[PDB]
Amino acid sequence: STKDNFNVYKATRPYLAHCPDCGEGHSCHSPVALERIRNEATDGTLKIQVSLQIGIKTDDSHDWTKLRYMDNHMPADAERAGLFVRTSAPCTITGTMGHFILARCPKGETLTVGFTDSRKISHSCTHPFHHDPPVIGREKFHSRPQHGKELPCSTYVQSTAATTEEIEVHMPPDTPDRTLMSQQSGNVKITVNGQTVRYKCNCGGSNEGLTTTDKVINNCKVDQCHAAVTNHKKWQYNSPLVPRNAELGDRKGKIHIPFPLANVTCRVPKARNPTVTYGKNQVIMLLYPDHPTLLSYRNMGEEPNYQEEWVMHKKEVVLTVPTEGLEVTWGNNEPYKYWPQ
Amino acid sequence: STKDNFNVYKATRPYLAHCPDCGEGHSCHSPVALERIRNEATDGTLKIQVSLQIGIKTDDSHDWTKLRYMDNHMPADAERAGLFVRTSAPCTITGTMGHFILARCPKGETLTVGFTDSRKISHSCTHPFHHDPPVIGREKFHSRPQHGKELPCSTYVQSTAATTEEIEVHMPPDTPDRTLMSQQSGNVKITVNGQTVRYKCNCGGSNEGLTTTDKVINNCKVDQCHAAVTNHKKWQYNSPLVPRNAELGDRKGKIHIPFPLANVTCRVPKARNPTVTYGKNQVIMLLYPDHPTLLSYRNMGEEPNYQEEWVMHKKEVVLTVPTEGLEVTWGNNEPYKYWPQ
Amino acid sequence: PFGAGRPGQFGDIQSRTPESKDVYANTQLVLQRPAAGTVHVPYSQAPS
Amino acid sequence: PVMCLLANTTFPCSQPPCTPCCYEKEPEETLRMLEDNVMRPGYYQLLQASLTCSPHRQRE
Repeated sequence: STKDNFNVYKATRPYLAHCPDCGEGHSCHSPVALERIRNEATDGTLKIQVSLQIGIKTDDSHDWTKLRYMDNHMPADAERAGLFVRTSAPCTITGTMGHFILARCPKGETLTVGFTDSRKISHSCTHPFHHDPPVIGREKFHSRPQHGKELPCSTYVQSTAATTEEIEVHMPPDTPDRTLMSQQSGNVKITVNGQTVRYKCNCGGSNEGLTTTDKVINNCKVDQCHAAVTNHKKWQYNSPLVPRNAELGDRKGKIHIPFPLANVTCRVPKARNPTVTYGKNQVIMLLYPDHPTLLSYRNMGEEPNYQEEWVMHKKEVVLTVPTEGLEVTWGNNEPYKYWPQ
Repeated sequence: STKDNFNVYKATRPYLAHCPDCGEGHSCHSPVALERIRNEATDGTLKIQVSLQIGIKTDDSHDWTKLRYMDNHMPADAERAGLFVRTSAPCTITGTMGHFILARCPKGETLTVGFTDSRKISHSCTHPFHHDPPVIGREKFHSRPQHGKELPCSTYVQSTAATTEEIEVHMPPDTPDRTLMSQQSGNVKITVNGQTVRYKCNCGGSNEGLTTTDKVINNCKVDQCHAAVTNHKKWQYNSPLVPRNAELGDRKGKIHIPFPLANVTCRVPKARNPTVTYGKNQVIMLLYPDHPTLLSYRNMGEEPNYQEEWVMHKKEVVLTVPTEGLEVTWGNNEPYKYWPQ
Repeated sequence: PFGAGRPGQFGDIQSRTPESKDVYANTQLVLQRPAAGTVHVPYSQAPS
Repeated sequence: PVMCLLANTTFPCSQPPCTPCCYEKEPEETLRMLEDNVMRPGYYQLLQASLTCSPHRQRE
């Protein structure tokens, strides 16, 4: 029994869609077209949606080392290792499943997703995207600590499971193909090749029809005709970069997606406690930050007079301690309280 | 006769040591652990010390295309090509020999040293290090000129020879290994495998000892025992990231190191002479800098009134020339002198 | 005016017509001594 | 009991009449049926059953 073999990818397929920059600023019908970039995760993780499907082979089988993309009319297999994500510099890919990629990216103004096909030909899609993720906590750090202050943050979970979030899907539109038509001496010959072809000619007689068998259009030229293969057996993401199917109305399905956004915990480092010296209603701190650290302070009376500054390097701070008291917060550390003697 | 085959690497070995960030902010026992970063060279060259040994194979033979690192209990060979150094972006490696790396790095806040092992697994170590080398001379330039003003500067010489500078070395501590102990039915079996093993059990009888042969601890559990392989045949850098040997006291040796700091000459470009126009006790200069250029001036009388400014782009400067005279220095050029008529 | 252009400024090079064969130039072009054992033509000139 | 729709009939979402291998047998018909139940609360029960293939000509 294979009663637990539910595979949504048997119904869906990778596709070709519009990309404004396929390299060198020129637009193309991309097999790695960018659909949507999600940046709701406060931890800085990007949830990227593309036209291809990662971790799935053409036979619908799941294989993490493989990737499937639309090659002209038919989907083809490609290596997962060849897949790359970049902004101003390369990104760290944290998870891949179907149309979705999880990536940790450096600061940038564009977002590029690419891969290398079977023929060793590189394909990429560039979209303008301002990426500069906000700071988690009060300290701008580079690497993730094992221990630190536990702060609330959101991330896209690395779980391959699809249970909460979803996308709209529908049948793809008719796929135009000029190779279906040929010039039989001085007429039009439409060869279906075991497919359902929708044809239309700028000639008399039986000029149109949804055919399953070969058709001939006598007293007609090849340029006067339009031919397209219909796709009623497959599903495709409801993409605004692909036209809607003309035959069916507002017909649509829905499928669950991997990596949903969830509330988690982010560990942040606590800046080293500064060298503190005292004076009459005055506190002097010698700040030695290892990275940008936020310093904030307020009076504990009627007039708090809240002040804040990002400390980048070695700086001596002179603060007035009123009778009511002074509260000082240095980065992710718990607030220090000062009172006059 | 191989009387000139003095090889210090026959006595020394690569090792595993603490690294605060082995990737993603998590700490590990790194085979590429950072020991010390030296930045005394005014030319900006960094002298980096790591736990592994570059240019040496496991059989102690010298091979520049190879690298040796500690793989669990035994040292293993790796490729030199896979070795990398980076700050905010990749560094230019200028020299490698043993525990030492010479690198020219761009501005950064961290320093990362890594490599790729035999199993194609990447290993890296990240330490917080503020790198922003000071300007040599009076002009902030990018590329090294063939001709220019000869200025005194220090560098770490690319010579593989070890004659002046040195490091402290000692025998490594006992290496803990749980695989030495096995459960013989319901007792403890310590298999030495031709090694000197120091063992200790939380049981009666012969619970401890420095054994060269196999030992059995009856009426004892595997969790109640501690086993470690002794290293009295090898030397290791006197690392503060590795514990001292408990048996021997303050016993230590010393070995010469490659790339010592030496006083050399740095060639700097001379900024193009500005377009100079005159007026009554006044000099007007049209500055056209190709890079940040330091402009300085002083009166040649009792009150010099020294003033300086870093000229970034096109700027017209109006300077007053006193009766005593005015001296103007534009970048690395020799000072210009002005006097009223 | 034509023949009055200054180096590194508008008019450092002046051509009466775009088809003109002869042009006026005042770019402060100065040839320098080549580097030891090097074949090259080093020079100093005011930028365009 | 969660109910789904197929033309002029109602059926349990987890049990479509096309089972087993709904998609393998009739790919167009299966997708059309799923599209007709997109607004139904038991859509994901129908999606699971329709896109699961455990054929007769198999040991396991």
